[PDB]
Amino acid sequence: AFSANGVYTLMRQLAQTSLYVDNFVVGCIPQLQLTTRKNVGVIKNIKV
Amino acid sequence: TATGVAITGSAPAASMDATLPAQLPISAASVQSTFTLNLKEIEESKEQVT
Repeated sequence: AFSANGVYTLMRQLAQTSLYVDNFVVGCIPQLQLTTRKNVGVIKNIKV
Repeated sequence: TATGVAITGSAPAASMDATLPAQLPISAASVQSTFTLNLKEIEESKEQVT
């Protein structure tokens, strides 16, 4: 897997069934962390 | 078989051309012939034949 802007993504060209049917794929694997729920503030539901 | 389908095709069925045997038997029969000639008649046949 390469490193497109700090996010690790993996190519893996898939299998072949017909004669002209290449059909690639691509994908990644995320997770987000929010330690120390002290510094966080929200002002939910503004008129907008 | 070489059929025509598409170019977004579906890879058609198998072909497997075949060979066959012939087997031509020989070892049964024969063509023969016999004589059955005596021993006295071959001695007088050097006399009464010109």
